[PDB]
Amino acid sequence: SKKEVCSVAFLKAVFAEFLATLIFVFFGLGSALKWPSALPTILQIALAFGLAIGTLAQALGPVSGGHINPAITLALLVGNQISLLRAFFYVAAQLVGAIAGAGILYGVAPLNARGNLAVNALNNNTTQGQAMVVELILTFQLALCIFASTDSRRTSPVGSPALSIGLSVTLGHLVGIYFTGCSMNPARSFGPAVVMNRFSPAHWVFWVGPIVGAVLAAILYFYLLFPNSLSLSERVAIIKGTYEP
Amino acid sequence: SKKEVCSVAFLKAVFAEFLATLIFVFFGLGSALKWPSALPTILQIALAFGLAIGTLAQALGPVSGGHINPAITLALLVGNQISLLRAFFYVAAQLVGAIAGAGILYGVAPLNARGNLAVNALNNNTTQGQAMVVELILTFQLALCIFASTDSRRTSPVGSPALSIGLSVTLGHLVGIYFTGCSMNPARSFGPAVVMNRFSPAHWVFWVGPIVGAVLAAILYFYLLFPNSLSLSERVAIIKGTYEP
Amino acid sequence: KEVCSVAFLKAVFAEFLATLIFVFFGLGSALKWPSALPTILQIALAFGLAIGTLAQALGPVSGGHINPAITLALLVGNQISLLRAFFYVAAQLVGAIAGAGILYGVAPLNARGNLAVNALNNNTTQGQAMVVELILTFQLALCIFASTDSRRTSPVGSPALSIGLSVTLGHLVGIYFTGCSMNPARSFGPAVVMNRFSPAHWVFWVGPIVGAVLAAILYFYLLFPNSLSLSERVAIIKGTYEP
Amino acid sequence: SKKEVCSVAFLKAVFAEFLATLIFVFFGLGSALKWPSALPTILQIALAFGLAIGTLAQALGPVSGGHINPAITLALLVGNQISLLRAFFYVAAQLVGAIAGAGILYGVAPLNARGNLAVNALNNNTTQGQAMVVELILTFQLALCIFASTDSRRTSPVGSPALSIGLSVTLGHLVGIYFTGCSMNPARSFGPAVVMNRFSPAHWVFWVGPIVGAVLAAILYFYLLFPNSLSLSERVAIIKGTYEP
Ligand SMILES: CCCCCCCCCCCCCC(=O)OC[C@@H](COP(=O)(O)OC[C@@H](N)C(=O)O)OC(=O)CCCCC
Repeated sequence: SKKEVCSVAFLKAVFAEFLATLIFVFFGLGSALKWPSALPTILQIALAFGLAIGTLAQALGPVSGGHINPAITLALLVGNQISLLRAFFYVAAQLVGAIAGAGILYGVAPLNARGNLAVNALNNNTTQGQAMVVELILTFQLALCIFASTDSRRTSPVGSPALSIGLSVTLGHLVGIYFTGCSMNPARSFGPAVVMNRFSPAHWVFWVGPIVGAVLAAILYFYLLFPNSLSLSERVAIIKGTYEP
Repeated sequence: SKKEVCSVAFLKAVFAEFLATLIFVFFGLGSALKWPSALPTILQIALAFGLAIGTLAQALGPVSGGHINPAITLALLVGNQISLLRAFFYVAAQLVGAIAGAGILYGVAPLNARGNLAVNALNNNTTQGQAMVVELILTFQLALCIFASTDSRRTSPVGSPALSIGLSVTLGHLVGIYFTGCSMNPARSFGPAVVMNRFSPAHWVFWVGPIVGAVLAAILYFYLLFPNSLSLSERVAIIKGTYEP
Repeated sequence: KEVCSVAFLKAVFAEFLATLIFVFFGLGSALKWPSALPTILQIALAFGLAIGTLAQALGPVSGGHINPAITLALLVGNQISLLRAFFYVAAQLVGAIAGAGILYGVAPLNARGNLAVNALNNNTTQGQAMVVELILTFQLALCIFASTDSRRTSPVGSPALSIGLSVTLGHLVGIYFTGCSMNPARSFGPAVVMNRFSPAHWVFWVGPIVGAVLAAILYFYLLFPNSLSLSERVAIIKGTYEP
Repeated sequence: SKKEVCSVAFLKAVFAEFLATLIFVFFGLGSALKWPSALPTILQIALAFGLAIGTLAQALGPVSGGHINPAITLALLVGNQISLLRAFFYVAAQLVGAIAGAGILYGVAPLNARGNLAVNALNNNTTQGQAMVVELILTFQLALCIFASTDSRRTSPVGSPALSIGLSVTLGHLVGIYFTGCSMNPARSFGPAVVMNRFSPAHWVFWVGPIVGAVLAAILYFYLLFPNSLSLSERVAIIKGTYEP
């Protein structure tokens, strides 16, 4: 744990997530601004967020896990895949990341296109609870795809974990956008909300629905469909980050 | 088979065939809703349906084979690929899943969006028989792609079965939406048709079209082009669930 | 020899069958549906995805040419035999006719129009069009040849999807000039089905074939040649090369 | 090095780079013309430019490395793993094919759609600095993904390096077009310019932004994240072109 956190490997892994979430938020928000020029369409926006995740999973996945999402990091914590300290620093990183990325976009978009910087937001004729359950489901399917696409034990041809995973997030947007703007990711939500100093009463849903959805997926997969056999000592070791590097 | 049906893995498989179809119908109908906000276009809808199955195939395929469609399950039966009891259970789980999927969406979509909850629906301009033959074609190429994509034997690079298969679905909507709203799957149709007690006519088309095209592709793939060498009796054994290779 | 084989007979039926479905999907996806006129990207992905799928699905039976221009190219590149090429191109053409027909008999009157036949940009001359078609079919073919080279050591990802998106790419430019053929069978099929042969039709044979053949010679002779010996190359053509 | 510059393969590679850039400029420019017949939309264009690279990468990458972009060539020079001279002819070949490809479209494009020939051009609401940061960031993610997808030491599944790389350029277009019309490639910007005699006052952006972001991605990836054991001065044998005989 002191050994874990005090790796260059770890320092790198923490940096990869910051920079990944930075780049991810830049691109995702940037693609959804109401460019007067040409106003982004549902499909355009959904493939933009997804290709962002596919591209960063591919490019930086090797360095950290390519989590780029506090809900999937907390989930992976629940599923006994990472140490407590990895989860914590990752979430920080993703949140700091999300804010810097939103930061740079604010900085470079014309007055014209800045709008409210693509903050998530309800349909208005959509209720909070609804929002809440839609987001649970959007995130649930993503996590599942994620756990399945990176399981070292998987026997069937995996294809491209990166593109399956990114296109899974475009699928999420293809419905999510109509309910909430589509969060699926507490950091994607936090970022614009900070930077701009815009927080809606519903903002909590963008934290709750994603995390609960991911964690439900983590409990289903890792402990119901494909549990492994380790000792409580080894389980403990994971959480205390002692099990191994 | 007593030992087959009662096994824990089977109980997972049936759960997964249920879980998927539900999630698939959720995203499927949900992306197809006449959102006043921005009407889904046709590429929009097709990509959402394709990436749901692709996603789902990646995620729960290693659990059940991830049929997520009666036509295909039925066709793997006929092709001597699965046991009669995995076939009945798979179909039942699918039909119920689709119902719950239409069910959660119904309760989640705003009244302005709900509409007829994306039920299939032959175009006034087209004969049933007309409809019947395109849903035949549409599920024929899906079936072929699936079998080809998921065969043990195949020596040529398969790439991504899940993404290949997913985009097979998408392709099918690019033509299919124009005649029937693209069925290619008895449960996707039966689902919404149930949550709304408004089945409509030609619905049979949505059963026999897909199932026939599926079955035809089994015939050709498994008995015409790439037959197996299973014993005359070995076949009965896969029918009963006692086969062991 | 070949022909007289259940292997070669299955192949050819594969090419017939694949072209059918390919043509059905391509054309019906390009018809003028009044509820929603098929857009350019929409159309490009229907053609692209059809080939992606058919090659994934039927590719192991035949090699999935689904294109007389490719087949001839392979011949020229010494990758297939003379009879192989004869019978396939044969099959593709009739398979395409078949596919246009099934669609013609199935599309609603208000949709049928055209029937998605290839057709020149009006402000485009046949020579202009000839070069574009050349080019469109050139990139596609070397996508094919590189993606099905057994000597390839670089990870090939998905040859099927790479090749399908290759088609898609051709449409995104090509549709604006010629409606994008890239495939004489594709253009031949609806034309037979609805008489109406264009005065530019030759473009739709010559352009795609020349461009593919150019790519065949580039890749198999200039880029990635084999050792195959004079007499052993001729056995390639006579459909008796083992090795 | 006369060792490699005089090789028949160097020859083939220098030439493929020419051929690939040519075809890539033909297609990207060609897709993005206004075309009154049907104005190309943003995603339409994002996909065209992307599938062009993913295609050409697949086709011609084993011949040359398929850089098709002076910014990524120079970055590969910066991060080591190509020689100075390979870099010179590659960048020379890219600029000539770009011009070569822009010319052939000019020759082929009908009057009412030619324009312009799809030159890059700042948003008038966009600051040259602003546009530069954006281009920096756009090529940075692309260059990062390229390096990650072509690293021989990579262990986790790479999926399709060609289609990832391809979808990465598509990603960068879905934001970049609204800003600079999306360069990410000095050669794409240079080609049409030469042919139309249009060097916008902000031309510098299309080179320096893309080349910085690239080099930056190459420094991080090669020298910080995934450093190679060797070192030392067999690095100058890299530069000199005489390494690993
Ligand atoms: C609307 C427009 C949107 C466009 C969507 C575009 C998305 C298209 C998706 C294409 C991605 C295809 C990915 C794709 O084709 O990936 C294919 C796999 C090949 O698997 P494998 O046998 O090498 O790995 C071992 C395997 N048995 C296992 O199980 O691990 O990629 C790899 O992992 C390596 C590639 C090397 C090839 C020699």
